Amino acid sequence: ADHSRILAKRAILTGHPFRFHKTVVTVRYMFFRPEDVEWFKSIPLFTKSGRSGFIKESLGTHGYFKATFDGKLSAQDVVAMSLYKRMWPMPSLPWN
Amino acid sequence: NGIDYLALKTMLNRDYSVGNTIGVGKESDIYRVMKIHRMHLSRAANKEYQFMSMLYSKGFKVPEPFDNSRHIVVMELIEGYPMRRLRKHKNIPKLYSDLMCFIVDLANSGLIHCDFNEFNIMICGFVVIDFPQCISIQHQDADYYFQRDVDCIRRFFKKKLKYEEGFGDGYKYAYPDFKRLDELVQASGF
Amino acid sequence: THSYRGVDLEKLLEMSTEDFVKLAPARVRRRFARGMTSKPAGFMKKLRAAKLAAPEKPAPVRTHMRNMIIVPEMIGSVVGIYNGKAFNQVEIRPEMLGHYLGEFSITYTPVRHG
Amino acid sequence: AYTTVGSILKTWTHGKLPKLFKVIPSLRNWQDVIYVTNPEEWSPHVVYEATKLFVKESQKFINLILLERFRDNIETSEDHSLNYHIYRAVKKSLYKPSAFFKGFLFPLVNVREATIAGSVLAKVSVPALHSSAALSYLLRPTTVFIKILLDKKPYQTVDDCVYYFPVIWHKAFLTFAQR
RNA sequence: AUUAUUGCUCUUCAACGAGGAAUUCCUAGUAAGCGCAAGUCAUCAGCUUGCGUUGAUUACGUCCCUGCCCUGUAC
RNA sequence: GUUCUGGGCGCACGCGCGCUACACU
RNA sequence: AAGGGCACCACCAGGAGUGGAGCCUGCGGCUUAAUUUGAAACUCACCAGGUCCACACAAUAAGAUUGACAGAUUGAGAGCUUUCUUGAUUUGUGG
Repeated sequence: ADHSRILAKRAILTGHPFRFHKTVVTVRYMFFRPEDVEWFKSIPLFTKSGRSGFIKESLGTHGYFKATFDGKLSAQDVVAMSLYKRMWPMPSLPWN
Repeated sequence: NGIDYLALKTMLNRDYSVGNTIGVGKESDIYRVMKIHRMHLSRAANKEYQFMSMLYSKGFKVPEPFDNSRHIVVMELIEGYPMRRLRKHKNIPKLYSDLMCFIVDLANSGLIHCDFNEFNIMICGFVVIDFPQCISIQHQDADYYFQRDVDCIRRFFKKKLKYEEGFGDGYKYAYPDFKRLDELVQASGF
Repeated sequence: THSYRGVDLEKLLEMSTEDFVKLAPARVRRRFARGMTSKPAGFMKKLRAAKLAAPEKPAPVRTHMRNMIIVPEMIGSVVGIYNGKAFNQVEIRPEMLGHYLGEFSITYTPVRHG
Repeated sequence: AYTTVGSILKTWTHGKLPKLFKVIPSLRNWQDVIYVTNPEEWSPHVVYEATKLFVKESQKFINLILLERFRDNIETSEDHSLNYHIYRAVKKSLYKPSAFFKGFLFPLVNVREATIAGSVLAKVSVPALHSSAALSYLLRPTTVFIKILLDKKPYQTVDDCVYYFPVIWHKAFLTFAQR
């Protein structure tokens, strides 16, 4: 018996980087409103190739954003972010 | 030079405003106001903090120091505006008079400013914001620097304000003169 | 009453465009002398039809032609003027004569350094 | 002078094409008078528009300047590749196969230009009665594009293999074994 | 040509009294003063390079400061 | 992908290269 | 694995200056739909909003399809109304 055995439901959102500059990259489809990009701005980004990064700011009305990473990215990489939710056990009943 | 970031860690943990950028400078950078000094010797900051703390432990019109570590200092943010753009204060005669009496106090505390001039006075109605390269009253040129301050403040009141127990007209004597705490912080001259 | 450079409002509306250009300052006179393009003609065509069918106001017609001079033929019409993004709705009062349409639709927001 | 119509050729792709140029093919002397339009000043969009309007003497136009503009466009382009509208015009050519081969084929016989041209010639079907003649002319590495023209899957074609019997030359020879 | 390319005419007449702490370039037809030509370019420089005109004061030294280059014991 | 119309390349403030002056040489 | 040399991007003796005022302009920051990384169109790479565009099986056609007068529709338009013309490539499911 251990109530401290916390379970967290992880979620991964993903989007496509599509334009590339010497200091920033911009990414599509991960969000569709400027308000959403702003609300989730603080969560760190990572590539599945293993680089980290962060949101700079909203770009335009369609929810594009531009971001900075540890190094060179390319369209063969994908950009992701992780989120976590608490879960709780369900009760149980006898069987016969 | 990652210490330029990691040095925060003591202050970051011991200190709650995020603050904002105010200005880059040559010797130090300034950002509820934080001052960051500029690899080793700057941990100068202790000299500044103790000096300001002493003067604010006295009754002088100086900002209250709060905290200091790892070449980082935090101070009261100033409400006023820089005196060099003042043009129309409602009581210039008392302002002149009492800026003079401020010098007398420093001399009685054995200290003289190097540049008690409009670049470091902000708007008694005023506060004195820094003390670069201060000297003792005992220094060989103390009177020479002393009289420079008196004439510097007199020139300003003449040129812009046209002004020209207390000092000035309405008091027995026009302006103080050199012949009429250094050992704790021996900045120069014992 | 309103008057324009001494010409009274009631003689306006009767005045043709090629008459009106003789009153205007140098910028307008050069623009017409250099030959204004055909593009207003389609706009003018539509604007007349809306006014003629109107029951009372003619309701907006909308355009990108920000570089178009206000001319007495169009007094009283209601127009939606493009803004690079949105449309702004304006009614052509007589005081607007000789201005450009672009002056009535602000391409940029204020800024306040909040 | 026709330059009163020819001066518009630098921008005719922005919209409806001038009738003074679009009517020009109606004149039988236009095969010589068309040079009076300054065609080398024509924008590629008009060349594509002219290619659609140019539809055996039409091979005298297709090979008389069209293939020259194609080689000039790929050779003069800073990336070494044909422009989209020239490429779209090239793929929009070939409406008569004997004109494509008789004009654009045999006279085209560097390797970077041959590969780009082949990437269009594979983009559409062709009649087998024409392809048999194409193999005979290809049976004459700049000829290695015949290893793509045979990839579409005659007794003279069997004989051409007997007369013809890099990795693309071996690979093309292997594809010629697929029956 | 509106949120205004440039030119011309009349009217309006702001700060600024030789500028704190700091700090840049330079030994002779050189510094500094003054102007022209080219560049880009439909139009549009208070920019860049080159050219000419007028033409000084102060050294002809040092390792004090800053920085560079040679040849084991309190660190 | 191709192409067309309109907009953009604003200023609480910090740092830097410049232009014009404070007059009687 | 402490001495010596040298340099007005070092000093000394000086000159002309910057830093103080107004304006032009580069960067950071702020704002915004975007203020992209000798800019009024294009340039242009940014924003809002419009058109237009492998093969194997099963269906389908000597009319698969192609093109052209006059006129049309939107905030941005051209052989859709009209009706001639040409002759072997179209619609689904698995690169």
